[PDB]
Amino acid sequence: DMYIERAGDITWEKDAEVTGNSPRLDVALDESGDFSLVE
Amino acid sequence: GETTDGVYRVMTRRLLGSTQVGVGVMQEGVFHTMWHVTKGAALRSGEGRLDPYWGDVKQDLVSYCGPWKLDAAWDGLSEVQLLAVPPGERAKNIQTLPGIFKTKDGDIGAVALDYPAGTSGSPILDKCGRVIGLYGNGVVIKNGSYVSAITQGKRE
Ligand SMILES: COc1ccnc(N2CCNCC2)n1
Repeated sequence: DMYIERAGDITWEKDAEVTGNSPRLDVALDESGDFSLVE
Repeated sequence: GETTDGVYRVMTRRLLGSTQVGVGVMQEGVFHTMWHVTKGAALRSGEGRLDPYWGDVKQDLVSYCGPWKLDAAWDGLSEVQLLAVPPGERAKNIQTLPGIFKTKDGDIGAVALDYPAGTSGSPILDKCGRVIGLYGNGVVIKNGSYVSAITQGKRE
C-alpha cells in the first residue's frame, strides 16, 4: 500500500541555486503518455 | 489524515524497506500527482484514505479527493523554480529558465534538470509561489540528460 509524507511548504525562495539549460526540442506524445524525440 | 497544503513524498512498503516512488502537491484539500507514480491506486495519509477522483494516462496526471485545482501557467519568458523532493533528501528549490517541447498540438515549457525517478511529481513554481506544473514526464536527450515537460492539468 502507498502512503504520503509531508516534505515542505510550496514557496519561491530568493537566492536559490540557478542551473540547467533551455533546449528547444521537437517531441511527440503517444497514447500511453510517453514523450519521444522527433528528428 | 494530513490535509495541510504543501509538497509530499509518495512512498511504498512493497519493495525493500520504505521506497519513494514519487512526489505530489496538496492544495485546497486535493492531492495532485503524476499517473505513473501511483497507477491510479488509493493512498494512505496516516489513518485517512485518499481515493482517486480524476485521472488521465495521456496527460500523465491524477487527482485525489477532488478535481484538479492547479491552473497557473508558465509565462513563456521568466525563470521558474523546481521544488525538488529527492528520495531520502530534503526538499530543495532549483531555479532554471525553461526550454520548449514543440509538438504537433502546440508548445509546452520544459525543464532541463536531472533527478532520480522517485522525484516525479515535484512541483514547478512561478515567482508568486503558484504551481505551474509537475516535473517527471519527459525525454532523455542525445547526451543522456533528462528534460521534463512542465505538465499542467485543466481546472474545471
Ligand atoms: C524524475 O522524473 C523522471 C521520470 C522518469 N525517468 C527519470 N529519469 C530518467 C533516467 N534516470 C534519471 C531521471 N526521471
